[PDB]
Amino acid sequence: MLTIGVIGKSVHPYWSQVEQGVKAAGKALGVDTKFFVPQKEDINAQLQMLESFIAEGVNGIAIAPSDPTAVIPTIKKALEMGIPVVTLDTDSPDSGRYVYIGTDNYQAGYTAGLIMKELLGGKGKVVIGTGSLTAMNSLQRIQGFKDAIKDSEIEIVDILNDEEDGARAVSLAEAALNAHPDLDAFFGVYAYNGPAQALVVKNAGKVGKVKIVCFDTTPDILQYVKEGVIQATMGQRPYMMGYLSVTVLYLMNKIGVQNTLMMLPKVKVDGKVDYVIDTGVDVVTPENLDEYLKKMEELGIPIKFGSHHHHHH
Ligand SMILES: OC[C@H]1O[C@@H](O)[C@H](O)[C@@H](O)[C@@H]1O
Repeated sequence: MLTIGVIGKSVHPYWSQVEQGVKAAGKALGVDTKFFVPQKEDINAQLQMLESFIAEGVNGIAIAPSDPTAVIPTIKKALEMGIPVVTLDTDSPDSGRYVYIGTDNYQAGYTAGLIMKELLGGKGKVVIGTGSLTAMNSLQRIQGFKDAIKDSEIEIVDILNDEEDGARAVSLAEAALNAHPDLDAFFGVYAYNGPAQALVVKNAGKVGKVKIVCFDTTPDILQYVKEGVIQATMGQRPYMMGYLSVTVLYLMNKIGVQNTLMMLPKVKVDGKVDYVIDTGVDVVTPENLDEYLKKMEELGIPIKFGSHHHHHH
């Protein structure tokens, strides 16, 4: 059979959720799969694995580039070798990759900022925590958030980059609350940030006093949402990113690139035709959590939190 390789950005449970989609699609379509993440943000590790996949003669590659520019030459080389390439989770739109499969990161951040604006009444101080200052998804989320709060009196008083290191996400957030005792809110951009901010807020006895709006729906985040430490999180569909990345690359092998692209959503921004699978976003709050868990279970998306139903056939 064919082999399809997938490269993500860090060891976080988020990437395990992606990997479970990769595995599921591998079984469903009968294709071997390979998955790699470095421990934290590490463009050279990604680049090295990319080169390995090409040298192994894989039939397709999906990559979540920590730096959109740095990966362009190696993606070009894969394409020259006849290896189709797609991105997932975060993009490199000038690379030659055929499809981006992931969240509308700009719109998700914009939604987060509208939520923050309402939560704070259009006023107060926010600290941002993120794990990249180069990955487009982070840049887009932060820009969306800023654009959405622009008209209000809200001020961003720090943007802190942990480079996808959870210990560092914790220490930076802790330092921020100590530096800013009048902090009104944290915004968490990557999966590490919400729960790190939640831990710090809870440790400081500021639950509900310092609001948290964040990203993702890993079990640690969901538990803080349940407890009311996190008021809202922008849930992605990592399982679907992994699953549909394998599916697209599989099709590009079986029916070809052109035929596959004709099946997908086509977009055209600034006159440039491109192909994008929006895996969607779910705003998750304490008030809609049970409904969220219901939604994911019925969508067939595994969530290792809360109750589960089994139908006996
Ligand atoms: O930090 C863990 C992960 O957080 C997610 O929110 C992002 O989409 C990923 O790009 C990142 O690697």
